[PDB]
Amino acid sequence: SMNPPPPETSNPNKPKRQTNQLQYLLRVVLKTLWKHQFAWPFQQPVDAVKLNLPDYYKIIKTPMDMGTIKKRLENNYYWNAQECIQDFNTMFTNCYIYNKPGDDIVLMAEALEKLFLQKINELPTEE
Ligand SMILES: CCN1C(=O)c2cccc3c(S(=O)(=O)N4CCC[C@H](N)C4)ccc1c23
Repeated sequence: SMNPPPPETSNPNKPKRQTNQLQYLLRVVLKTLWKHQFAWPFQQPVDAVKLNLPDYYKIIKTPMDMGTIKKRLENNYYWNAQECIQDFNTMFTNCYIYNKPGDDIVLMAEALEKLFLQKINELPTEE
């Protein structure tokens, strides 16, 4: 078995911006979700070897996780909040693709995604 390289968290040639909305996504949205009792499976890339999910990266070709998102935010990786929101949506969608309704992991994602949508319903003003 073999895990792939994890998603990049630094890229000097990518254009970057420190937006009020991006700061909010790190200080409030990510840090709040991070402390949820159901966040731990999402705090790092899937270790398919450890978890004995040898088919995970046969199915999931755009992996994402909150640890990667947290690093990108702290390293000022994004140009705008929509880029970061899209990473969150990739993380949730990957879980719904690989797993099935009713699985414990899907219940955890469903709960986190509802909280996620509550927190981003209102972002601070692009002053
Ligand atoms: C979110 C990424 N991701 C998956 O797609 C996925 C599929 C099956 C298990 C599993 C685990 S686990 O084995 O540690 N465990 C966590 C909580 C209780 C669940 N029954 C499974 C951690 C993170 C995972 C998975």
